[PDB]
Amino acid sequence: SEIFLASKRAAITYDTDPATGEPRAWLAPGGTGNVVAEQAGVLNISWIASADSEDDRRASALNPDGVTMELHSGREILVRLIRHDPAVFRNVQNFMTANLMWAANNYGWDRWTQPSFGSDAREGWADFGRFTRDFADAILKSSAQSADPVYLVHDYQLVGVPALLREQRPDAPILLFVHIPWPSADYWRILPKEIRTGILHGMLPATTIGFFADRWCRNFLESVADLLPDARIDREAMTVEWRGHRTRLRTMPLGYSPLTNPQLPEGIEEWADGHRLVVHSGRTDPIKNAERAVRAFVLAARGGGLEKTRMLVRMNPNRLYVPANADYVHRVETAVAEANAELGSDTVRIDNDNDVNHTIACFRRADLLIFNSTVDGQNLSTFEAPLVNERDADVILSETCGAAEVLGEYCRSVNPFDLVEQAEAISAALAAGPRQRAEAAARRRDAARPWTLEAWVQAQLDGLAADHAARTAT
Amino acid sequence: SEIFLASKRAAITYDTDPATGEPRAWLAPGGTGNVVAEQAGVLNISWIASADSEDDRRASALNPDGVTMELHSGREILVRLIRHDPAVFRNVQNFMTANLMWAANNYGWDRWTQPSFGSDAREGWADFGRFTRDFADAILKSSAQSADPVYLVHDYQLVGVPALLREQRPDAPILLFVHIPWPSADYWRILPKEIRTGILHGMLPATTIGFFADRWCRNFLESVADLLPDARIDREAMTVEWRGHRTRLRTMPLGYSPLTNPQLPEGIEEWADGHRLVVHSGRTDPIKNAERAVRAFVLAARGGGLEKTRMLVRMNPNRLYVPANADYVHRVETAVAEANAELGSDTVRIDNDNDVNHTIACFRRADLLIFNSTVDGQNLSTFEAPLVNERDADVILSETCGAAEVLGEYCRSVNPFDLVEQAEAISAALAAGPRQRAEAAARRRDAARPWTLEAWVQAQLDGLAADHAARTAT
Ligand SMILES: Nc1nc2c(ncn2[C@@H]2O[C@H](COP(=O)(O)OP(=O)(O)O)[C@@H](O)[C@H]2O)c(=O)[nH]1
Ligand SMILES: Nc1nc2c(ncn2[C@@H]2O[C@H](COP(=O)(O)OP(=O)(O)O)[C@@H](O)[C@H]2O)c(=O)[nH]1
Repeated sequence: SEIFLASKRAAITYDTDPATGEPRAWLAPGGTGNVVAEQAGVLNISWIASADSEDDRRASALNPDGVTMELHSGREILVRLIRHDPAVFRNVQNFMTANLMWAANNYGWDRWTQPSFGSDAREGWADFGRFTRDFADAILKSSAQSADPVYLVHDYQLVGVPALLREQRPDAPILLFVHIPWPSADYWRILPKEIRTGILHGMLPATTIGFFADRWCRNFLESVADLLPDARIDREAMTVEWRGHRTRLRTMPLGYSPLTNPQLPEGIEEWADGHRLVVHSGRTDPIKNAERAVRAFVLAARGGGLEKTRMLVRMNPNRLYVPANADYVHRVETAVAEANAELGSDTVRIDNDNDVNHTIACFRRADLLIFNSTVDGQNLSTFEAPLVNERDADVILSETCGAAEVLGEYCRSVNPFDLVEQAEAISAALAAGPRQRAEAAARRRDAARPWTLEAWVQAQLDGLAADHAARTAT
Repeated sequence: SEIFLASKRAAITYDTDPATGEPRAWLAPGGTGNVVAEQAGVLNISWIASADSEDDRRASALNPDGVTMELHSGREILVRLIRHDPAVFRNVQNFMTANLMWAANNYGWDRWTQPSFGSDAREGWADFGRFTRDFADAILKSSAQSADPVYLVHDYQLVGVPALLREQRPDAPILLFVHIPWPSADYWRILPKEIRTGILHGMLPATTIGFFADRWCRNFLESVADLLPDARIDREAMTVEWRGHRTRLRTMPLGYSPLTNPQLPEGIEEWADGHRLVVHSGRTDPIKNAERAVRAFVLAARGGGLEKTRMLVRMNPNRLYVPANADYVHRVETAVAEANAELGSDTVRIDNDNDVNHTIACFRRADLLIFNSTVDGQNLSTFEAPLVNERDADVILSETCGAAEVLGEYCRSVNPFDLVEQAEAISAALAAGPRQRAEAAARRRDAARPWTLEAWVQAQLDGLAADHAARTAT
């Protein structure tokens, strides 16, 4: 049971021993790779990923075949890093952002005015083709010696990988995990033909394609029927038959890593002290929907009873170079700016720093939590925030978040495009009693706790194992 | 077989006899109502619709119970017009435009920034509730005397109608026709809850819900499964079982009315003379996608071989008051303006007049025709233009147009968001030979000709009849 895990980034920390002065390379826990190395069947694991630092590039060239790295139980994993054509790599990264692929899987486009694919998409795809050849090659190269390689393929960047893997090792078990949603067939279809088909041609040769949510899987299967005449779907069995490949689609939900007291960001406590605090947290991504959250807070305050309540928009900076992240951050400032002009000043604050620790302090402080994403593959903060909060905070969750399948019954679920509803739910949550809240919180945690990172990985290993036996038999 | 047809508008022409001076009211042919009165089973027909003129209002109040009107074979139909609360009526009309309902069925929204439903949607819905009560009431009132009323309900405005009809006449056959697309379940779901459910609650009590395209039906059924736990779908049988109603979904495609030589618009012939002419035609709606057509013409001309080719954007003014129609018209001018600055001047012209006759002349003149809508319930011009053209013009059709199910094999079909493809198809069509074109044209017409308006109506009558027998039996 020799395992080869491929990820877009493998999280490595590069630093100097604070005594030695010697440069250190280590892996950060949880981990995925770290965690896989921890399970029952696993004999060995190798992790393969792209280089994005020059720390990466520099440490890569010193060990082309990979560097063996050690964590728990004196275990080890072999970490191989790929140095791509820098021009090629940089282009594919823009291919995966809101400029192209991120809008497609995450419902960015309006159809009426976006998108308008030109030459750039052709060139981006070609490059994605090239970038995929690297990974497949690097992974294969790494597995030449192994007898029975089990391949785990992660991140959306690696979609075209399994085909090129099944090309060379046809009996091998291949799982592709996609952490992001899958668009409806009409939406998936917006993509240029060579792109809407090519992604599906790359994905299907896998033993399993794992998603976070049932809705993602179904959407995927609908696309296949829509776009591949040769493919047969079973909506019940979650299978696809195409070109002699049998593919199973599983939903393997994720919640949190428990292997993860922090201070609030500057002045936030004094700012918050004496007020109930509404918190919204996310990356600087358009999907996270903080603008509507801010407006909805405003429609609520107008309702009354939102005296002495404050709202914190916790944001995490990410990929600000993409216009959509930029616009979205700007679009939120305007909202916040207006909410303060209408309802009082310093009623709302934004924090845009990149501390993980600062967010967890925010989760703990919060009296109401909002995770009303327009869409979310899963959203793991929505599991995380309830589990660390001792204020018995209610959660407003979007129904378009994958976590909703797991946590929607036990949270306040709203259509993420309705301000009237979202507002109503804000005041509803803050009208609600301590004891009503105290019991709904305990139950919310009971539903959230089981989905640890570890279990998610066992699902993958157990799930691929079973599906492998099936493909092998069929 | 007493028939009662309900439409949003019943097309009446109000004028003075050019001898008498007496004010005249007549119905324009084809007609629908006119055409129904023409079929085998029909004993009598009554047509019920909203008043939008003051011509309407004025002629309505003179005959509250309806005015009997005469066309063919000295036949007659009884035409009843509804005067609604003008404030109520005006609000629902804004409810059906790109501001709300049109964006929902026609993929207007971007999700990231639109839509943001507030109080206006609540108030619009309430009003739609009121507006539907009128129609149901007016229709019912009209049918009090009849033994076995067959009800035909048309236009998207009348969706909530059949429920209120099935409320009062539970054994009656009810067909609802929707001329517009149906959005994917994730897209349909953007609507506020009371709206995404309420429309489905209104529609289902029908014997049949007829769509123009299979894709519409499927999308509808997916919404039901997504939004009504009580409902059971059969994707194969195109049925829904909900609350004791059995509903069948049929696809009943429409092409054209043959019961419909005109001059070109001003200067167009002299402008066109000596050049091949590219034509795009539609209403001033965002879905019609003339901007991308213009750009795609531009990517083509850059290709070469587009010397001495001109492009005419035929537009029909409609509902310019809605921002989207406005923006779209502006967005096109910019495109056209730029295409002329780059490739030569007066290479591209726009016509925005409201003559039907001017468009048919344009269809006849055209050497290449473009109907690359972003989405279209059907699009009947795409059937119409090939059938009147004697230049053997190729058609570029969008694959998101319903007519594609009928005409996609015999046209050049493109993803409507890909300029590179659309461009390629432009030059491909104009590279193509006279004889290649001459034969593909004859075949295109063979596929288009059968779908007359009349047949579409027989489909409805025959289709409801059969479905009625079934619901009656089940
Ligand atoms: N780097 C960083 N991570 C954070 C921050 N705040 C929270 N996190 C963690 O980053 C992850 C974000 O969760 P999730 O919603 O699933 O991420 P998403 O893919 O961007 O939607 C969670 O584990 C958070 O606890 C921050 O400010 N910076
Ligand atoms: N009133 C009007 N009708 C037109 C014009 N040009 C074409 N038409 C007719 O209007 C109908 C428009 O066809 P269709 O694409 O199915 O309409 P859509 O619902 O707006 O997409 C066709 O019968 C055309 O022949 C025009 O300039 N004004």
